Amino acid sequence: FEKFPNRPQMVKISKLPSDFTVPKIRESFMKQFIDRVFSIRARNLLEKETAVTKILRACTRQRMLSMKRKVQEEELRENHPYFDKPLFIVGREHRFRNFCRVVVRARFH
Amino acid sequence: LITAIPITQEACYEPPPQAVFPACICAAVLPIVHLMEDGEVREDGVAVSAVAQQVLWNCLIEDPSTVLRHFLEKLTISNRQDELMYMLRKLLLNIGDFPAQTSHILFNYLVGLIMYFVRTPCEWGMDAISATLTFLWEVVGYVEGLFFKDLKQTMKKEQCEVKLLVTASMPGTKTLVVHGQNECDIPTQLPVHEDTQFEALLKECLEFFNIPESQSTHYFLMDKRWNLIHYNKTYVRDIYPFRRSVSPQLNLVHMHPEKGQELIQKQVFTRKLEEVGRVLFLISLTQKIPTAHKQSHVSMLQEDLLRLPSFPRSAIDAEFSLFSDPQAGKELFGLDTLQKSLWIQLLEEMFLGMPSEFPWGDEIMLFLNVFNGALILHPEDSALLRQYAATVINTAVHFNHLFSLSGYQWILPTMLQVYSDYESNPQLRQAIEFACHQFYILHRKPFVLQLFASVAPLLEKGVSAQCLFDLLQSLEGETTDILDILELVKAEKPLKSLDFCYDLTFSISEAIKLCVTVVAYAPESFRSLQMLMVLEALVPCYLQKLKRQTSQVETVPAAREEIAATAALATSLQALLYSVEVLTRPMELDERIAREEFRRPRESLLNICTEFYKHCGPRLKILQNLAIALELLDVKSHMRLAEIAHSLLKLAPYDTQTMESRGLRRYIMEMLPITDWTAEAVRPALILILKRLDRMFNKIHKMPTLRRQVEWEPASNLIEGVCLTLQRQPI
Amino acid sequence: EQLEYTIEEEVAKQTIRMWLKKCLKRIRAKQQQSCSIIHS
Repeated sequence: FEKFPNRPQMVKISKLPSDFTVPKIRESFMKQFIDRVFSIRARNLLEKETAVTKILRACTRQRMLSMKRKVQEEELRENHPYFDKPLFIVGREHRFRNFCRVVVRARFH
Repeated sequence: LITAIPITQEACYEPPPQAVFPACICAAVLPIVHLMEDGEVREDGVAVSAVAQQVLWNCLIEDPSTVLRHFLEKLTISNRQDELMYMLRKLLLNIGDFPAQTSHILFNYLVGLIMYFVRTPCEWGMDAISATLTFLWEVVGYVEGLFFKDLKQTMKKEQCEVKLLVTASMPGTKTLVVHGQNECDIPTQLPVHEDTQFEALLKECLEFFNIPESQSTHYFLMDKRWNLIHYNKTYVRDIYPFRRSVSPQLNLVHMHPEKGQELIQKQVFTRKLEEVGRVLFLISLTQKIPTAHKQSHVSMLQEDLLRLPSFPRSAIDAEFSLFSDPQAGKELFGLDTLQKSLWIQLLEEMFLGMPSEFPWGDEIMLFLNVFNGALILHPEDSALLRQYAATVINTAVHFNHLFSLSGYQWILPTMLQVYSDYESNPQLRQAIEFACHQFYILHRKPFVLQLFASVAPLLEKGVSAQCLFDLLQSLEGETTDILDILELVKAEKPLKSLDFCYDLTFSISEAIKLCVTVVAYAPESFRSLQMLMVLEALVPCYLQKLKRQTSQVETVPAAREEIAATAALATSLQALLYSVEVLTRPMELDERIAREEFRRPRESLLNICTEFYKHCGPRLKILQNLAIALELLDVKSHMRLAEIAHSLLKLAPYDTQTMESRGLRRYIMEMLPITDWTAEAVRPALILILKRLDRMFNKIHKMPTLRRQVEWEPASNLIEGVCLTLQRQPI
Repeated sequence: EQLEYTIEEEVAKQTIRMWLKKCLKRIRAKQQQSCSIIHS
């Protein structure tokens, strides 16, 4: 795969007028993005303390809620268009692929 | 380095000899230390300074302990730390180096001194520890075989490791024993959790001892053994990390409030200086390690830092109450700014050590938030602002993978809040604009998208649309490095785009075209809601900017740009309307959530489209006269808006809030009258709106049950809009 | 080796713990007697 040239997938939306020039942005970034004159009052110590306390509470909430090969694999997956997609037609995110995976990997003093 | 050993003391063969060098001769060292700076030259050319330096260098290389004995032992019996540390600093800054053995002996002696002082309580103990820590970070500058694992293991074995490193975890005392003002009185034993202020303990002791409220301010808790007067808002576990069988013994002492406040100020100042010393010590320790082992050291540091229970609080929290004090507040603030700057430096140094593809989760915030904690505390200080900007730029450039996907959602909120909150300060705005321009250079469009996402929740105690427009306008051009923020960044000065894939300048119009696409991608999503809100807040500012540009210069070419921009915006909005077809579909706390989520995107679309048309339409005729009217919105877009309004009416009678919708009323009574209904193609949109209005009123009239709770003033405004449309065009 | 070293130190200080048991039982009189005097 490393020998072949790079050509990352890019965002494309078909149902737009032909005059719209779609902006150039990576598809993976978009997918992960969608998956998820008077200032006297501000400089008063009380509001500053309140903001710091808010930050501390956020950190406490985060606390309460709580290699190269894998990176290269992901880099190759993003790099090339046909990676991990068997036979170039099965589809890496197809329902039939999920069915095959679940049926094949089904396992059970 | 051959010159760094006692040559003649190493060649001799090794097959006892006792040295008699009384302590009264070692005192002669200090005069020689002073003489190192004496430039007088004898008639034969020998200088006093050269001879003194040679003699003391030879003495240090031969036997460090013998020369540095009369000082280390003497300090124990007297409180002369300042003088000895001054003398040692002069020694360092006059010899210009410390051979491995000399620095080794000095570091071990100083660490042992700290261990002894913590070990055996004494009147001047804490002051001595602070003074020693204030200088230890220089002694550590020249040490060869100091590794994190060995130091941690040995110092933990000593078990008094919480006074040297900051990445030290020690469960604190569970219970505390305190005596009252009198003698032999029944003491009290009280529990201790991990988040207990001394205020609660003081209140409980005060109430339990039957003390009048009038003299409440006259009683303070203090440790007689270590002679410590305690601050109200310091955690119990922090001051007594030792989890021994013996609980610390406190006393409730009475004294004048002023003297108590002064003593508290002094002690907190000394403790903060000690903490700064510890941070400096760690900085020096981690700034001299073979590059091969640096990655392992930084990974270990990150692990211990993450596993520490209350690190973000430790590094962010400050004793705000004492700053207001006029007598001593200024000094405490001036020392805290330095502490925060050193913390930022520590995190940035740690970040660079780690690899560029580290797998990060949400815990990244725990570190990044620290920067925010500093920036909020005092962003008007140039020394901290430039340092923070440089460190953030370094982190962004060093974390290509993370910051290109979801990495700016943690930093930009506080930066935008401060940017909006300090308009009066030109320096802060210019620095933040430079930082934002640098981020835009670094990451191109993804940075802009993440900026929009971060600012959407704060759009109006929030960032106004004008501030966002000003920031984008500043991004539109180049900004000079007024504080030379680029001095501290560690990368090539050209600062070319991080990704090879992306030489263009950010433009507002482009950004709008970029935004609409997001809504097209996932129209029925919260992020689409945020983008719609951003567009609603932004577009009117762009229109006002175009009007101001026209006002500034009357030449025709300005008009040509105005028509070009208007056409581009019209195309973008037409694409948005075409691609948001999904929203056409119609239809206790969960019910409220569904109600609001249904409401927001359609109202935002109506508001944006109606404002755009209302502002532009009239402007077209005047501008053309000043200079073939092009249809701003196609018939299909008009139908899309009409169907969307129909969907809103479908739910309008059931919910009062939908009936009172500002966007819906604006569309009905301020957008229908302006469009030219003369074309039969556009008429069905109006026919559809009329059909729904007729059906709605028939439904209202059918059963009085709905009539009981229905609000009619919105209906009155609705009928007013309908008859206004009828009046404007009789056809 | 670490385990046996720890055990050696622990047993030595356990003998010292017994020594403390004796000595503390001896010394637990003076302070309470002074307490009684203060009360009296």
